[PDB]
Amino acid sequence: HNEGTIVSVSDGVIRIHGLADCMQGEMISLPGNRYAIALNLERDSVGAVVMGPYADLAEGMKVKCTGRILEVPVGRGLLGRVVNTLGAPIDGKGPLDHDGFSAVEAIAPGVIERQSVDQPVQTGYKAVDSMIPIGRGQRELIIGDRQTGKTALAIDAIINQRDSGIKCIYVAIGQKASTISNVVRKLEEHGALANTIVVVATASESAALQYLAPYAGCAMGEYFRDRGEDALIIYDDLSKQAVAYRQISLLLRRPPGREAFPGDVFYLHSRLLERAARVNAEYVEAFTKGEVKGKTGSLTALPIIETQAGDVSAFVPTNVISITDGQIFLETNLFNAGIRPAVNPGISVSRVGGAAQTKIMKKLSGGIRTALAQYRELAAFSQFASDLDDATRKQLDHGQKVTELLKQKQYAPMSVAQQSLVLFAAERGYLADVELSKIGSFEAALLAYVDRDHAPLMQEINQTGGYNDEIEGKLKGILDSFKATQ
Amino acid sequence: TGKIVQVIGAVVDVEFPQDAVPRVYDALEVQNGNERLVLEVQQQLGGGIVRTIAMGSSDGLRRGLDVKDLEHPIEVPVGEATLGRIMNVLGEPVDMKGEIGEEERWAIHRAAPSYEELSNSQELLETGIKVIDLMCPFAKGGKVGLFGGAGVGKTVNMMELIRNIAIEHSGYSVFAGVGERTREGNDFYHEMTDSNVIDKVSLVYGQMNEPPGNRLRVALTGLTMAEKFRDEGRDVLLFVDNIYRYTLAGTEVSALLGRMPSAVGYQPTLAEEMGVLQERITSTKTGSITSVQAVYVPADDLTDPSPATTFAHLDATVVLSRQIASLGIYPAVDPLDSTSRQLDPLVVGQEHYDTARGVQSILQRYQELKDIIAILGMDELSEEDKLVVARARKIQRFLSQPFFVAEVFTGSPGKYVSLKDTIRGFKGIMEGEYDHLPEQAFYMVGSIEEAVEKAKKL
Amino acid sequence: TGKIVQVIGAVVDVEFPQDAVPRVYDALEVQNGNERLVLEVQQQLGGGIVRTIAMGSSDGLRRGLDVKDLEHPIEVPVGEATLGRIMNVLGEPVDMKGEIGEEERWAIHRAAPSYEELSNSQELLETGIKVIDLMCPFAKGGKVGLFGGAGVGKTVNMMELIRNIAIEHSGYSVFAGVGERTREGNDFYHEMTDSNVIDKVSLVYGQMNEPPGNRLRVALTGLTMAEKFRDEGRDVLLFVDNIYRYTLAGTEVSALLGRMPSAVGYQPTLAEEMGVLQERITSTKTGSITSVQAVYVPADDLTDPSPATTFAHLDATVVLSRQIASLGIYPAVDPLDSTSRQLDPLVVGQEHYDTARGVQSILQRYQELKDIIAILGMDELSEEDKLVVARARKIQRFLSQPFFVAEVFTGSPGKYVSLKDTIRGFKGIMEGEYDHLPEQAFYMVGSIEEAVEKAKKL
Ligand SMILES: Nc1ncnc2c1ncn2[C@@H]1O[C@H](COP(=O)(O)OP(=O)(O)NP(=O)(O)O)[C@@H](O)[C@H]1O
Ligand SMILES: [Mg+2]
Repeated sequence: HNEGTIVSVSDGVIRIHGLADCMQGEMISLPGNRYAIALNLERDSVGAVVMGPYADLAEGMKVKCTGRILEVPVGRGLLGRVVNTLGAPIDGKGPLDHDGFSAVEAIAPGVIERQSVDQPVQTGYKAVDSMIPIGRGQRELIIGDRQTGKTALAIDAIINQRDSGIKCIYVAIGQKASTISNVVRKLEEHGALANTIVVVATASESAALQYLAPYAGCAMGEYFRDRGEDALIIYDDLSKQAVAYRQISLLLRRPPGREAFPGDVFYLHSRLLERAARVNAEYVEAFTKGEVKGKTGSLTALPIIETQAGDVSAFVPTNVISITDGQIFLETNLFNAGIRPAVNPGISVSRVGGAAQTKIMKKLSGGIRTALAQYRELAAFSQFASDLDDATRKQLDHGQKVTELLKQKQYAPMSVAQQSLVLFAAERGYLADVELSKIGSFEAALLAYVDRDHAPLMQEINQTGGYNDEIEGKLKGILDSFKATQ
Repeated sequence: TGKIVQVIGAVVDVEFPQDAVPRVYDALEVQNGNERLVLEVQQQLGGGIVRTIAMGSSDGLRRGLDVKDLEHPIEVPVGEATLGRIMNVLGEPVDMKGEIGEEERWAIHRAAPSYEELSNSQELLETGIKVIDLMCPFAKGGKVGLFGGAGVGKTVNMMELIRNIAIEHSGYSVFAGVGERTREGNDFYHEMTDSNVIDKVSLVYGQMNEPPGNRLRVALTGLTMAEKFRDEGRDVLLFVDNIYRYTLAGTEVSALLGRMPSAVGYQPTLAEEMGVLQERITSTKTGSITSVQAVYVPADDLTDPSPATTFAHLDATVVLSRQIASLGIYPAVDPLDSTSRQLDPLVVGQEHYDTARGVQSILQRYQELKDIIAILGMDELSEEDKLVVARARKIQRFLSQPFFVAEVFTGSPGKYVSLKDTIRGFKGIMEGEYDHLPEQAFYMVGSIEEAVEKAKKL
Repeated sequence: TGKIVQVIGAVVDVEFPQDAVPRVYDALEVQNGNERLVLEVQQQLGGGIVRTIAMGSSDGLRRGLDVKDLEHPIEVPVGEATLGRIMNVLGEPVDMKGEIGEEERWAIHRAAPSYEELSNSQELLETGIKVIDLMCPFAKGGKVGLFGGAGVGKTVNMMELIRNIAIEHSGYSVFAGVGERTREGNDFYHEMTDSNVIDKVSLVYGQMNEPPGNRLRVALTGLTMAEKFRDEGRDVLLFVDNIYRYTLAGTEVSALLGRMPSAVGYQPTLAEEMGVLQERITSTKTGSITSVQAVYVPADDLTDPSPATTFAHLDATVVLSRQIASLGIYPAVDPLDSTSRQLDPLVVGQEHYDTARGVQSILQRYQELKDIIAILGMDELSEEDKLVVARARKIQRFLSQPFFVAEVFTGSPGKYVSLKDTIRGFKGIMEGEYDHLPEQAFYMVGSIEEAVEKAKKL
């Protein structure tokens, strides 16, 4: 029959006797009611991990296995609401809207089922939108030491999707409840929370609660990709997940490997990030049952990895780099020295690259990459009583004021419009001639003003990157005109 | 109502009737020799048996023996009756008996992780210490790492920080002595009774002396006492003698329970053990606990998990420099090296942030010129730079201060300065002003005008 | 024929009573929540039970359902019928055309060709890559290996090799991605379908997204195709992404398969699991196999067992280091730790050899001086050693060159260098001809005549 009784419980692990027609991955239901996931199906007993508190579960407690395995309310009613790792568990309103359910564990779409990523996901930060473009259905790492702006960069990329049609998802894993609370309060303040659902598993919650949260949050975003809609999820701290999984792995007595992590830790992150991808027209049609009848959905995903002392060659960081098709190193010392979008060029990459950017972007952004990784090559000068100036003096003085351009404050996303700044003003010659360093950053802000008035047309170029053969010369004008304001 | 079956070190195993087997974190109590032997259940081991840790010496325990389970998940005395008195893990009066006439008694194993019980403020905890409030401000309901050690007045900084939230703020503070020397514990008790702050701190001890069970749980017993004052409506200070000893104690237990070794031989449960201790100290919308904890970085590797974990929780760091102490500036806090992510942001406010960042430069610029001066002429230093070395020379004498708890040591009253007078005073100094006052002017006194009057007295 | 007894992740064991205890390596199916689920017998455990590995998600398997046993080891098609498109580890058509496929069929488990049946040649093929062609060449019927940590261009390197030699090929190619990103595979298929070159290639994809079973077997289903093509047509290319992903798969399982862990938690059978698969790829008397393959190195540790043991099985071994990438050299080959068994004077002529070892020497002599430079500066070297580092730093960045495939994410258009020019340039720089030119003249260019023209612009 389909019932059982808890024989032993310790450290969140549970050993149920009976449960004949229980199956692998099935979500057993307990008193409370909490659940528990069947990981083992031994000859007699059944190993399961409690999905929540376990401080009160005792022997002889009745266990009644449910029908299906490990799924949780996906749908479209989820956004605007913070959700507990397992599922519906709400904050703070009572109800929630299922479209249905969806397995938290799942196979990533096939190989033949795919469509090369063409579309762009603007982060708002000019430093990343130029040199390291993110595209629809791409995995981009956000790796760096503690307190370098990893989290801040993630939420800004969400805030900038407040009306791009892209649905967002934030997954707090082992994060301080205080921090997660203040992230959502600022998610609504700066507008909008409504476009983004936020799965949360605070630092005090179960280890199983933490390590499953990424998958739960993922399946919720997967609903959109299959549907022909585009989406964006950011797994906060996959480092806090891997450490949570290592806890359960070692409690289950699984043999440790490198850095005491279970050998399958790669598979842990692999099957998760592999979920994020772009699905081609046919797949969306088959899934939608002919309702969507001709559209491509996608789940863009950028995870966060917290390195220790810049040791990028650590086990977990290396695996996540091996998985993702690009990364973004936030340097600890660049960050200290004011360069806040601490992105380190020459080491940060986006392998999808060119395709991931708009037309007006990859045309201009080509010249921005060269100067930045090659202005820090001759960092030796430190801009001094000059030498070889015509060459060394120019390239340095120019480069030093481009890095000051890439510098940004958070919560201030530059659209493809204010890209006029980066595109023109910098690369070719403009700002380099007049503005001094300090005026170098300021002038940009007031330029953005003079176009807000004298460039409602340019509202069309941020509609289509175009950069038509004519538009080249057209923009050249608005810049010279600004040399008559400020 | 139960029989002991196995006894190995502090790990005694007791088996019970299968119908009423003890909950995980509940306490038991054997009677061995004279004293009882409270036990903490740890695992619902199979076969109707239960595995426990001894809140005392397991020595003398005969195999077959009676132990009565109770519903109490090992609860302790909480309330305004505790302060001024010392207690061990079990909430017993360890100080020479006063009998700790309680009023209530809370479990130490509660889950204080709340949601929407936690506020949205991000309010700052005004400490009254100039150095701190400006250079490394506290967050109300935040955690702050206290790096220092001996010879830097680390004790007096605690005592002052203790009386300050006691007088200029409503609440009180709880001290939790986990894992350090017993000799110190005594000296500290007398330093508090002399500085007359003892009356306002509840203190809990679990020295190196006591078994692993005590050290591992002693933090929580002190934590809950503070949690009591929190739901009571107050803001409180939770001192942890050494959080490192807490996590290290968790390793001894995890080892006795036979759990596997994780990275660098730590427990696989240290990621969670930390997240619970910390996540319980926060600012709810009914009160707030704010904690300053002495940190220990093993082999000076802040990459080691014991630090590297505890660090992802801290919201501030107060660094006591021995060289800064040498000179004479006596909140020995090093203005740089002392970090606080509650200042970095907008959140304090722009004016405070820039004044803060402003001192972090004039104070640093002064170092680079400090060896271009020893080796070269101070005169060949440009105008604005030796005026920087003139101003920096002065801010560093200002951000010194006399403490109240120090009046017994010294004789000088000392005082408490707001965040505002501190900003006014420091911003005022560094942006063209008070240049006419002597450097002596700014030793050891409160708001800037206190220093201005110090100039006439000269 | 039998029923489930246990289920632990990918490992499920089945009771089959004596009559038909499945042969050790043999298939068998199971009906789960919906569809067919192939298990592969791994160990004839005592008592009529048998350990297997799910070739699909083991989730949703009941503890008792029946399982049918067939006599076929593994069903994978072989021959020209496969050239068309992508396959599964099970030999199923993963793409959207119901395969016309097999005139025959082979088991994925095979034996290594007989010793005396093994051939070998010395007809060197020419890759476009300057580093590879100079530092480590290979004849057709060779085993090339690309070692590198994460993010060292591991993939893009293989794809550039492919585009360079899959043209001079005029033959049958067999790519077999295993444990890789699916996004790359989709692009490789579409990219190769537009160039219309699919009809001479043959795909098979076991993703890093698929369950463990698929991964450690897909490597076998991959080359068992190239083997068929070999034992008939003579010249085949075999590209494999991450042989490590195959070994790594075998590790996730080794625990559940119930064997003690070897060094660093690896399987005790690492020595053989590698050798079996690796020994399969070889030049037969009947037909040879040219093969490059991306062997991942965990956490950058070249001492890690996977890489350490994998080394012996390679003819040419080019290794990519993160240090060389961190500079800007993006054929990130370490020209020192990278070698070939055929950098032999009698094989590659004396001019190529002397040039290769000359370049190797001065580049190593530089690594020695690197220490004193960092501590005492350049001005401490003799005028001779001074010239050594200068000449070396030219070589160091003449090794670099933009790949065509890499144009996508970098503005730099690709280039292709003759094995003839590669010698002309380096031999040249070493002689001291191109000294006057600055270093940047050599960074990221094709033939030396490009370094010259770049020196003009700057
Ligand atoms: N673009 C930015 N401009 C200005 N300040 C920034 C910017 N990005 C980050 N910061 C500051 O960086 C501090 C912390 O950033 P944060 O997002 O927490 O980094 P994180 O690496 O996620 N740190 P942690 O939570 O410990 O892992 C905040 O105080 C921010 O003010
Ligand atoms: Mg963060």
